[PDB]
Amino acid sequence: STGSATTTPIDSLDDAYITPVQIGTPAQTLNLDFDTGSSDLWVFSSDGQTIYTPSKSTTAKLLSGATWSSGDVYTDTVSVGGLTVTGQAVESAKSTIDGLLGLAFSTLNTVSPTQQKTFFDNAKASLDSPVFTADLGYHAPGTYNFGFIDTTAYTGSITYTAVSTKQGFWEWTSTGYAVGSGTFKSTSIDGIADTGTTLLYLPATVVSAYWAQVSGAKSSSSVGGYVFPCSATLPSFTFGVGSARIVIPGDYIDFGPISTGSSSCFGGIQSSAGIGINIFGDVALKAAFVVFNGATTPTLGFASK
Ligand SMILES: O=C(Cc1cccc2ccccc12)O[C@H]1CNC[C@@H]1OC(=O)Cc1cccc2ccccc12
Repeated sequence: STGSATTTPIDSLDDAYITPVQIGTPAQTLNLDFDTGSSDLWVFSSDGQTIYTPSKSTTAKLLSGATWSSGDVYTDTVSVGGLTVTGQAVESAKSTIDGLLGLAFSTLNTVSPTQQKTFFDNAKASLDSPVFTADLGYHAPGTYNFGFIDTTAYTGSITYTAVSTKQGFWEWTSTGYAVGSGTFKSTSIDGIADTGTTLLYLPATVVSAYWAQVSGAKSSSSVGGYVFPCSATLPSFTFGVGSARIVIPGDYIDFGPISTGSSSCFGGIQSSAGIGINIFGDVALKAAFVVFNGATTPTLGFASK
């Protein structure tokens, strides 16, 4: 089996992406934020959000005694882009985002006392190939595919790189970076591929080197990160995947005025200092076609597009 679903930015800044997901029988369609940095499928259930009502689903069953963290848990039939999983744990929680669909490793799932599997892990027992791909758009819709690689969706070849599952994330090591037309610096940067995080969070050294190339940019403790004059044209940012390179255009790094009408704009590359981990969020991922390979030895692939 395979599935293919369109994912759409929730706003003009690409602050997050929502993907329609069918839950229950008859189907209830909820717009979920696909999050490769967490491992729970949770939904608002029975300020604008569409809710899941398990009492209206003939296939819903309470997963008795199970809670997540806190709310209850049901199992039900869940379909994404034509791909159906029966007995999926759907976690019930109390305005464009109707819930989350976690796609990190199931070891991060929060259900107690019986930990539950992600939609991807459950689907693996049917997929043509144990993979899913993220093809996020810049200020435009994109695609999540399950079970196949669309060879028309990228240019050149896919460079695969090793993944550590020790922390439950799609954790990998970038081989370096460049700012604009500058020289590429070969240096190992460990981080996670996280579709549920908006921005690119990298070590302070790297981030300072980037913003130093933008006249008037500075880190503002008041605002909570790097800001830059809205009048600026931003340089691109390149990250390494093995010997390959992914180029993030400067425009992808512009997150607009810090407050309505302000001439100070918020940067899309920020320091990870304090987070405890580097995060290749949407700003980075949307510059690439990204393969989440869930084979026995998981890996991550990146192609230009
Ligand atoms: O776990 C959740 C689920 C979740 C809960 C509540 C609201 C949410 C809203 C949107 C999406 C997911 C949500 O989201 C995490 C994983 N990916 C999105 C987000 O990470 C970052 O914020 C970033 C972040 C910061 C600090 C520490 C981190 C440690 C590991 C990984 C990410 C970290």
